[PDB]
Amino acid sequence: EFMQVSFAPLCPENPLQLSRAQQAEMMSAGLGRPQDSCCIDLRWGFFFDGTNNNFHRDQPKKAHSNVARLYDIFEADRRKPEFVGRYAAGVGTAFKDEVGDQGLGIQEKAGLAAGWGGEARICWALLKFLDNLNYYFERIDLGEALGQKDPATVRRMAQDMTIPSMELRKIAGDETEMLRQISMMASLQSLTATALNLPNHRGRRAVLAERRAQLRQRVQTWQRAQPKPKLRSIRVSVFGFSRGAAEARVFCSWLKDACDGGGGELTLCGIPVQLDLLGIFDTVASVGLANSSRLWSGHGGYASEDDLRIAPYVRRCVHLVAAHEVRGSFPLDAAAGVNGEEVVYPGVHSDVGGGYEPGEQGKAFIGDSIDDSAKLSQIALCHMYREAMAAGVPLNLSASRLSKETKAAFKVDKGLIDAFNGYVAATGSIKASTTVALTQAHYALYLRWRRLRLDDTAPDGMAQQPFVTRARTYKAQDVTDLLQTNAELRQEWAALQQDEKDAAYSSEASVAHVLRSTLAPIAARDDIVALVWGEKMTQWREVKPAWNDLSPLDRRIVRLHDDYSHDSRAWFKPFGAASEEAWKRQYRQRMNRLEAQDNAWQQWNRDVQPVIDDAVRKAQKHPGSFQPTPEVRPMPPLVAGQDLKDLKQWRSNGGVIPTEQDGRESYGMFGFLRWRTIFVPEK
Repeated sequence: EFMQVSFAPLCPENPLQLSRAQQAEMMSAGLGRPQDSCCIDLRWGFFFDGTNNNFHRDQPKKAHSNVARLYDIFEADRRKPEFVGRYAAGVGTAFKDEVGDQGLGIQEKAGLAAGWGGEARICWALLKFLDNLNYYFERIDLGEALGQKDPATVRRMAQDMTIPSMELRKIAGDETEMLRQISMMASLQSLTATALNLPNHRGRRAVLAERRAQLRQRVQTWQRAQPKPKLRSIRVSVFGFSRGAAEARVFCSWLKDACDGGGGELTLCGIPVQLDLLGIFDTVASVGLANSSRLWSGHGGYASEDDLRIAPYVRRCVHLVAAHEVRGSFPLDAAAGVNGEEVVYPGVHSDVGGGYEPGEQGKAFIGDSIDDSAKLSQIALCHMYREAMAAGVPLNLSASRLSKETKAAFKVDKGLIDAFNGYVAATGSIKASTTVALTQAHYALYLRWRRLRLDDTAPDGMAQQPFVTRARTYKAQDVTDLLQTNAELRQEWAALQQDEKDAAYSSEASVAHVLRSTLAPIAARDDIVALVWGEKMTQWREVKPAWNDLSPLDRRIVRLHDDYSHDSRAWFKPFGAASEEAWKRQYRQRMNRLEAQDNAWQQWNRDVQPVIDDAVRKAQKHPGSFQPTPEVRPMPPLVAGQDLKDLKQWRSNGGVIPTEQDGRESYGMFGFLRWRTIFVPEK
């Protein structure tokens, strides 16, 4: 039983069409068998969205993820209560009636920065697991039938919902986030005192055991009253993206807590439970601040190494991973130990899990029109759809309840199919056998694309390409992201070419200056700067051969990166404003303040000017008075420096808000000239 590694297969001409083998698998899964016989199989899907992915918030802009899209088409038919799908919002977004996560304020920042709220979402889905069986019998969830609101129940189950707001403030702070990145990058134990905030394992099990006892009495009552049809089995499938894939894995490990009292094969109220498919997109944990180990590795809180291991009763795991994701905040957690496939896909994190809005960064165009069907992540979506159908998951694209918009989310433009398959064909000779080697080989080709597009005065520069022209028509901030990030890559390379001349660390190294300038908590700790510097130079030497490879790149590879894949380092601004809307709000607030401060000074000037003129005319009339100057009211503070320049421009141009120019991960520590960090399971 093992995870076979490969690159993405060619996308079929109809990506929703099952292969002959997959159509056989679907039939043997039981989907389609009848209730005419004595028995029934319940089929339950659990869908955990990724960081800052929220289905109802993001579907209107067609930016809902591949997890949300598959959930949307899971059967929700009042005539089929045996099929139940449940959706957990991504961390950093609202999940309020479910767990009490408001998705604003410090709760939002802690969820985005550190995965806070993931434990609570797993606990909620474990309650839903019990609710699903009550719903079969009674058409109402069990907590609702008991008058028990889910947030209060989850708070008895989940440590993260008890963390005090002042502690959440610490977890989310800017400087704390710099320290987490340094700890991740340099394998450094925390320099500051931190809290572990481990899961409330005992409370979670205790709550599930009492909830399960309430469930068992009802199930036994209804089975006695009406034993037909017999409940033959419960078939579970679990899907996740990003931190939702870390949650999905830990949910599979903790599913034992919701099933009948331990001892052999999983059952619920005597009914066999089987886990037919774990379908996960690019697993990223990066949770918490520390754990009980020497190396935190992003494996804090619920996301321990032990529980991230694919649970042994997972019958099939399909893990689609992003070949070209390289952000330091998004290390990959590889999956092994069960039957299935780990398949490397082109693009960055949300080119595989979904979630870009069509048109962002000038991608997902058909001619000059924005079109969701041309989004790269549509290919991986259909791959997971075919695997879910083959595993017996009751996704129903034909259901009459479905919206036009819901069904259009599974459309795939033939131009994207051709560009995707051209990429696969151009790289078919690579043939690496592990996920680390396969991703590094495809990232090496990406680096050669970046070098091709590096000189933004030249015809082959990124700035001169059609996708940047399209980005300009879509959103000014996207162009700034793209081109500022290319400028930062020129700086990254120049700093490394300078610093590689001397293998020994110096305080005057270029990269050292970058680190001190961008990482305030360690700017006075030259020894820590030296440690980060040493790892950065090691990473450069790893990728230098690819970056320096000036052999022509296959045209098919260039086209995919120009027109389909996104640049996730470019837009990700953990040290900028919380969002573009927040950036704009803060600029308007700053200008409003500067206007008030200037209107206060100008009004002082007009009150004082007559007094100063009057003292002049008098000294002219009596040049001998020692006319000492008159005292006036205290002068309000002067708008000066950059503040005055911005205010002047703001008045002149009528209120144009400049785009946000920086805020990305430091290129002195992460940047493009590195390999993505990938944790490969213990064996």
